[PDB]
Amino acid sequence: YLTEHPDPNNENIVGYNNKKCWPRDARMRLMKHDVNLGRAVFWDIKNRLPRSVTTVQWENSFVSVYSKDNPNLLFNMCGFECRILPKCRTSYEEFTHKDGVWNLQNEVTKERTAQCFLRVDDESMQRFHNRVRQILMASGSTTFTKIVNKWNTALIGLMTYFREAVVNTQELLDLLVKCENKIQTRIKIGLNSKMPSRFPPVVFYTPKELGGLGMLSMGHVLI
Amino acid sequence: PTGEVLSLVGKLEG
Amino acid sequence: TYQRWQFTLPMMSTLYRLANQLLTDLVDDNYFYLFDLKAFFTSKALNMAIPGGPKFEPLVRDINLQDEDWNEFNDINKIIIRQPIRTEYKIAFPYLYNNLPHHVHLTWYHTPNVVFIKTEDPDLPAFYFDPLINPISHREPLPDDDEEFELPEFVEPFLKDTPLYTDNTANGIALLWAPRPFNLRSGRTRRALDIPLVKNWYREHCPAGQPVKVRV
Amino acid sequence: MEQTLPVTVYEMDFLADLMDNSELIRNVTLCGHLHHGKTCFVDCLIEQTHPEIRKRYDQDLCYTDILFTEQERGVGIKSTPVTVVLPDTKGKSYLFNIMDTPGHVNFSDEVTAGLRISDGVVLFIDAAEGVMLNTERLIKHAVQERLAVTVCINKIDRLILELKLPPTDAYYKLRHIVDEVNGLISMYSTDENLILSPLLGNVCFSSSQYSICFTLGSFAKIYADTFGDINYQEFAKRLWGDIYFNPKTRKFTKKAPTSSSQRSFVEFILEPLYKILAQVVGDVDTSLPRTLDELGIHLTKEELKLNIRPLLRLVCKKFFGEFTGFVDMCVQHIPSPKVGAKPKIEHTYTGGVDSDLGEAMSDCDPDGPLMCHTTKMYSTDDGVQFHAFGRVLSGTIHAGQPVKVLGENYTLEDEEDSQICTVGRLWISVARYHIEVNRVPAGNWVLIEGVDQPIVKTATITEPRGNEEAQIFRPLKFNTTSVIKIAVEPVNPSELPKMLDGLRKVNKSYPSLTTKVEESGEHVILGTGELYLDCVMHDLRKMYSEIDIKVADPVVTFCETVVETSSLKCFAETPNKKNKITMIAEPLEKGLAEDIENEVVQITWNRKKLGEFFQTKYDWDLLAARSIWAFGPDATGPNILVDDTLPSEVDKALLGSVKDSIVQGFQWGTREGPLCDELIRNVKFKILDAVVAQEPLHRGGGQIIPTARRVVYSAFLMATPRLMEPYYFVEVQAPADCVSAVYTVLARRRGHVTQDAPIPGSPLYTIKAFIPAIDSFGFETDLRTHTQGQAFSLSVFHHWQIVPGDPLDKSIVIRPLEPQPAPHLAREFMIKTRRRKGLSEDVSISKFFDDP
Amino acid sequence: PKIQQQFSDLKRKLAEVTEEEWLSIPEVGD
Amino acid sequence: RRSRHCPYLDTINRSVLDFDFEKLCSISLSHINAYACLVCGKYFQGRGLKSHAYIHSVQFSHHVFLNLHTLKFYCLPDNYEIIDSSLEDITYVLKPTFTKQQIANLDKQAKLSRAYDGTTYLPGIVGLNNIKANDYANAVLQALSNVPPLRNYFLEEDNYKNIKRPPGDIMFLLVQRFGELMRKLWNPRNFKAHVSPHEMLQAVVLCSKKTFQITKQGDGVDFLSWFLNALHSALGGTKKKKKTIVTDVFQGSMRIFTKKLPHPDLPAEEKEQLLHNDEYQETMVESTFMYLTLDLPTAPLYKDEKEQLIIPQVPLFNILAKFNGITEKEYKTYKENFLKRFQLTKLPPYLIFCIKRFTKNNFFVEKNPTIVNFPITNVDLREYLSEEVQAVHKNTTYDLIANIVHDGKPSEGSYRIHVLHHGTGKWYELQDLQVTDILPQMITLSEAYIQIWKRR
Ligand SMILES: Nc1nc2c(ncn2[C@@H]2O[C@H](COP(=O)(O)OP(=O)(O)OP(=O)(O)O)[C@@H](O)[C@H]2O)c(=O)[nH]1
Ligand SMILES: [Mg+2]
Ligand SMILES: [Zn+2]
Repeated sequence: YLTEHPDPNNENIVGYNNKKCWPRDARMRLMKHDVNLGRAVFWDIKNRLPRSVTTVQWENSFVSVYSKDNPNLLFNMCGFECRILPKCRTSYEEFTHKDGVWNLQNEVTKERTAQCFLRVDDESMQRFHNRVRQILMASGSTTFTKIVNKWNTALIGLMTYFREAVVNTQELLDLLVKCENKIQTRIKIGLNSKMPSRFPPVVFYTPKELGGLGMLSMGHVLI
Repeated sequence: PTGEVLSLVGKLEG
Repeated sequence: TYQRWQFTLPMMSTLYRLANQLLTDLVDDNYFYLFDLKAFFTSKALNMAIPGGPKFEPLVRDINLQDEDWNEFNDINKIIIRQPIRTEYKIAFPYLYNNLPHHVHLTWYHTPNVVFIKTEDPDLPAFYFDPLINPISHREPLPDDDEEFELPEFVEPFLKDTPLYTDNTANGIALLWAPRPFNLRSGRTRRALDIPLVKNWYREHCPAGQPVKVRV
Repeated sequence: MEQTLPVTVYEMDFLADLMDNSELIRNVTLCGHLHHGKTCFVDCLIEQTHPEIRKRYDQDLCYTDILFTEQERGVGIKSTPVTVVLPDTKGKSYLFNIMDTPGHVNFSDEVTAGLRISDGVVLFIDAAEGVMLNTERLIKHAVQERLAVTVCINKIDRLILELKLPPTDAYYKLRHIVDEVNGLISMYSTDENLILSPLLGNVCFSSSQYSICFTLGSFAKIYADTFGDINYQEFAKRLWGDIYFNPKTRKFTKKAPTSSSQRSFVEFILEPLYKILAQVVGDVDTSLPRTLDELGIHLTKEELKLNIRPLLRLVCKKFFGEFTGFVDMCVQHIPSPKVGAKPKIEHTYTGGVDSDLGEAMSDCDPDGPLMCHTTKMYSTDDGVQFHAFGRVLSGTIHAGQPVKVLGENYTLEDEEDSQICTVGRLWISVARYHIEVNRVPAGNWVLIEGVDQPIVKTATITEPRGNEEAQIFRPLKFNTTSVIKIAVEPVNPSELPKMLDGLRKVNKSYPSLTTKVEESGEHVILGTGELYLDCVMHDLRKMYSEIDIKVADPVVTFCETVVETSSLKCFAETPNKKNKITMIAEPLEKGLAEDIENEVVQITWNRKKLGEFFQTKYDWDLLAARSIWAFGPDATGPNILVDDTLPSEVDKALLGSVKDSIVQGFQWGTREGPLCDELIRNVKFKILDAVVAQEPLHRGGGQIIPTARRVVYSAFLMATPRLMEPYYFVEVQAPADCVSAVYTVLARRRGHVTQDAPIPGSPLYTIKAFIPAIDSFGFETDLRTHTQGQAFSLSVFHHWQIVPGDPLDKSIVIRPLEPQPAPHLAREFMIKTRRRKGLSEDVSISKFFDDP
Repeated sequence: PKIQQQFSDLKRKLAEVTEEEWLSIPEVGD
Repeated sequence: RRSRHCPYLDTINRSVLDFDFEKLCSISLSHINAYACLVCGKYFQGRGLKSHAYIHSVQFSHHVFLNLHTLKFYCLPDNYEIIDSSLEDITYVLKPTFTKQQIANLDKQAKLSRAYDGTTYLPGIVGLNNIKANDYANAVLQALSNVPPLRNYFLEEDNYKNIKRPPGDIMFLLVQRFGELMRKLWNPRNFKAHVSPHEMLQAVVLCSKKTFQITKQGDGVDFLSWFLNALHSALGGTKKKKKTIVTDVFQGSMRIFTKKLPHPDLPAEEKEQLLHNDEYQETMVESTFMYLTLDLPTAPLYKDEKEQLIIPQVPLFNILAKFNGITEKEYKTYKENFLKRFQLTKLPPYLIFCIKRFTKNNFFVEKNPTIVNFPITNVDLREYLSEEVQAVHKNTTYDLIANIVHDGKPSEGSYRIHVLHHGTGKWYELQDLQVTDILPQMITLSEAYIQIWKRR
């Protein structure tokens, strides 16, 4: 790779895509050797595909290297954000049961060898936020029941797809509560032009068949 | 005790 | 019109004595090391707070140190840690400790100590070996007295008749180090609005053992 | 020429005419402690010679300290040369090449660079502080560099306006300062011919703020002008030094009359000065007009309305006039330099005075060979092109004349560090303006354009097609050692070449800077101190390269040594499987490293004298004393190489055949070191056996040198190794109160207070202490802020000491970001510096053996 | 620049056209 | 004496030697006495005991070095010169030198050369590495190459090496590094089929003062104009030497006939009265041009029945109509309008067209997508000249030899260059590092941005 595309300034670190969502010591560590290896692997793969049929851009791709310097292996798949950490490598610690941590264990000797930490893709979080924004704008003259039905369907889909990742992602919980508050405020503004103080939650959370809106909750609401 | 909904963060211990 | 004034040294000394209570009796700016407007400018531009200093919003969008991705350069396995590099060090040497020092101001380095001996007792002679001065532990191709060198009759020291020190010598010497405007002897006239009395009070460090509200 | 120059008392044509006559040229260096008046004295001389340039009333013009960093910080950062024509008290004009040097202790490299090309030293001593750290160090350096020295006691007005001491006690303070200086000179110099005393003219009294400067001779001359019948020379001979005046007989005596008469100094010099200052400052409106009338000083009403300080400056200027005492000092007590040429060649030139060129230069005539020597490199404000500043020891530099430039590594045998260049223009550098000339004869200072490319730090400029037996002047020997180390990288890796250019330019600009590239591709800069490195970084980031640069955290450079003899005698063999070496390592005796470093012993010595010293001083047997081979990485290094090989086991001729190769291997091994790839200090390597192959193509070259280094490494590793930390010597000048605070701050950083004393004649104290260099970071700001700015400290490298822990210990465990306790600082320092250097994780005592 | 400043050239050229064409302009109805 | 018998010569490997970058010691950054190790391809300081090269030799067992400035080999640590004829190719690649017969026969080379690795190529038809955003500079430099007179001038260092330059002159880096790059490109015995413009572009950014960086791509025409002007100025020694090689090759002379329009919003009486004012009368402001600026007609803004493809098209001669003594362009500066006529007076041997694609409308920069339909092998510019100049001019038929094309949007653009390979007559499309073979008939279907034509 370096004979093909010589790099005298070690410029190979400028454009290296990284997973910002993880902490600094969990992200990839842009060491010289690992950076060069990742770029070389991407170059080798790109060479095989003719550019008349299809392309493989670097900006939209991501190549993660696990080696003597990097102890984590990262990848994004199907909207999840997975980071695999070996037990032998930079763990040195006992582990209790957290929601978002899968305990990957060897299949023949049945021994805990690695842990996979899950998070929700920033793209998926933005998609959910935009869906909520669409609900709010398109509400217009629509009914409170229909608004709450849309919110319920969106929340159910998100929470049944990203089951543990939602609990593991701290940003997603804050986003969820902010969006739920937005929906509640929309209903209240529809009720009256002046926002109230200490609005009762029974109206929102009473089941539909019992006269209420049957709103689903994913926050800490104290009655 | 306002009717606002609060983030679960830090309230999943139990 | 009451636009300009020119006083006399005894007047100026008496006014200084009367104003004494409003003045800190500081003869140097060594006190304000890392506590003057330039140090504050540097701390603002770097978005850092001197322990006793103010605290502003980041002038630029602060670099989150959770953002850089652990290059070979900033590897933490290579760094030897002895003392935590405090904010004061970065203000003191803005170019040796900061990356991207932008709109940073260099601070005046040391100035020689002004060893001034304030005269407590007026009755004493102006020039007097004060106890504060450490004693000098006493202990040369001179010519021979037999030599015929004779001074003429006219010759005597330049100002023999004039007294060494007068009644208003210590006062003038003190005025030489009195703070502004007490070091002047002429100038213009300002406005009562334009004269602040406690600006030098809050420009100083806060007195020790004070409540949090006054500290803030 | 014909360039535009400021209005001046003298004339450039007369300056050029003087330049030819080498008997009226005085090369002087103004040196001293920080903030002791050098720059303002030079400013005032410039004002005397340039009636248009004037110092601001409330702000002090410098006319040196030209740099923006200098102006902002208030501390001089770079030495500045000024060439002027100053009159003598007799009225005879001379040419003065005055190199004003910085006072801060970090920038002593500038002072050494100025000394190399100066012939005399003027030491500025503050009248209130007295003798301080840099004054002591500079006296040592000047006497060791073999320069005539004279002293100017500055800021004598502090004794009158700040301490307000009585005349007699002010006289006592001045006498004590003189005694201190004489004591230091005697301590650092065997010869007693250099005694400083105002009677002789070696000491002057000055107050640069208020434009006063005089010697006994000049103040007797003022008396002579006022009354015409005195011989001011005899008057001056009698003034100072326990000589009491009898007015009834009009005669001076060594015996005090009346038991209350003051010395003639107090009666005639000091007291009227007290009176003038007191009358100007305290009674400006009552009797000042009468006193000035008595003095004959008439000042205009516009002037006498000034505030007290400007009025004082004006009145004292009018009373005293020019700085003729300084000129008298320098003219009398500093070589011509026709006279001073011979010691200069004896000390600096590598070919020795006895050489034919040594004689040709010690003659110092314009019509001879060209032997310029350039020590400084001054950068144009744009920062692109440099100009070499140096002195002309022989011949004449002509603009446009091709020259041959020799770098520091040139030798008469290795003729590849030379290069032919062409000089474009010549300048006579006044501080803020450069006079362009067509030529410069021997015995002068000159700025040369177009010869910067083939040189880095120091160079010698000769003529091509001649002086075939030309050798380089010795490279500068520096007063200290650059220890602090930082790493530098650019922010955008696309702009690396700009950073490289900046690094080269700063290397040229700062004489003692060392820039290098480690094995891991890290660019490292070595500097003396934190202010030094801050200025370096500012210049790099703003003046030379205009990019953004990241700087790593400061760290020091450690050394490696042993504390006991090797457990077993180690050995190795060449890849050829011949040429076997066998060595042992042990620690040296106390002080031997100091002797070797300070040149108390030289390998160039005849083996007779060398063995004489080794046998008489350090209790060695002459057998070993005459078996020395090398002195560490350099000709003067703190590690020794002896060959214990008895004549019965090894053919001495055969061993001498590969002596050079083994010496090269030894020097390389000592230079690098196995523990962390850093200098090895205070170790005796003893060649116990050497089986040498028969044929030269089987020995020498790429066989012995690697084997030699490997054996050295194995022996050192077998001997119990330790790391050595640099140690800084700190001197704090605090009030009588804050001594306890100084104690506390120092104790917080592994400090150790050696002493604490009062400053005689002043209300302050000096606290001398030892600090570890690695802990010294931020110490001065800690002190100043904790004490509220009343305590100030200056630190300088003193000696190497063993780090408390044991480095080669694998039991210890280190966390990445914790301050470790003492018992394993050695292990931490070794492992982390190994990581920095990019070596393996750990080193094993068997790594470099031939067995594993 | 300003809009009428931009259209000055086309306005000047528009000056040329004849009254016979001026009243013969069709209408978008087609 | 042991020279010609060094046993370590087999250690060399030409797969790591890359002489395309700065020549400084890799440990001390000094430019003085640089030696390249031929076993690893790294630069150190030169020769002698305790030197970096010596210590590297004894440390790594790499026992063969080359003096980068002297072209002499040495074997360390026992430093003796090495003399062996099989090493001449390394020196040639380090510093190519073209003899007069070689430059005379440079164009008549119908046989492909082969690099050290198994790659065939042709001198001049060689790719230029692509740093982040460099394609515009690559294309411009490739076009400037293939110009026999300029190329031949720059292939001999002696031509421009002796000219004077003021002391603080950085604008000679351009000329000398351009000579170096030209020699590297036209080297017939390279070690690889591609070259790195890193040094040339560093000099370009330095001299342009951060204009024309390499992390951001600028306008090809602006870069070409600035480069040509800089080369002319730099080759003009301590003055404006009126005739450099750039002027001899590219610069022609035109005659501009400017007529200040009286005013648009005035009555006819005043408008026609102002004609006699002489201020609104035709002038002659004859000047010189490095390159002609051709302006495409505005896009149709509506599709039509013919040429159903939404792509418009123009003949070459319609846009060459301007620069004949008849047509009149309309210049419009504030408060003033001008009718400008043009008349070519001196035609240069190598003529440059710079067709104006990108234009800033009221809001953004728009790329004109019109395609110029032009012949490649023959064009007669005789008519566009005055009869007073036609007699002087003997040959006026031009042939296209270089064509720089821009693709994509104005922001995310890219550049490629069609070059005619002399000796043969084959047309090659060079993108930054890819060399395709383009048929002669497909050049005219692209959005020709810049063009260079040869007079025959
Ligand atoms: N009281 C008094 N102060 C002086 C006198 N001369 C200089 N100073 C002060 O001493 C301080 C030191 O300034 P300089 O003398 O210009 O600095 P320097 O001597 O070049 O020392 P460096 O900054 O290290 O180069 C200045 O702030 C002056 O105000 C003097 O004669 N009397
Ligand atoms: Mg100074
Ligand atoms: Zn190598």
